[PDB]
Amino acid sequence: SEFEAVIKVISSACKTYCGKTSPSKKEIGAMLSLLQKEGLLMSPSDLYSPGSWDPITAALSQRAMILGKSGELKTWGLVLGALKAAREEQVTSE
Repeated sequence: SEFEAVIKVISSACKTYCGKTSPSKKEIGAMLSLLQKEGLLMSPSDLYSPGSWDPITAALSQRAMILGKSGELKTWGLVLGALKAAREEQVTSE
């Protein structure tokens, strides 16, 4: 389904643009599903839009501060790094 396809795209991007630090597919899935739970994303593909990136950081930051749950924030740090790197690579090539 779309959820699994997005996890696989993100995993691949992370391998290319992070490397050794890459989060596992289930960690990416936990982060993505939590963001859906909190209403930040409708479709899992909404994560790809640069317009969602600051809202996601804010929400996961808030979760760490209020619940002491920072796992998803750490995963996002890696995912966002890879997404920014990918976008920047596309920008400079285009």
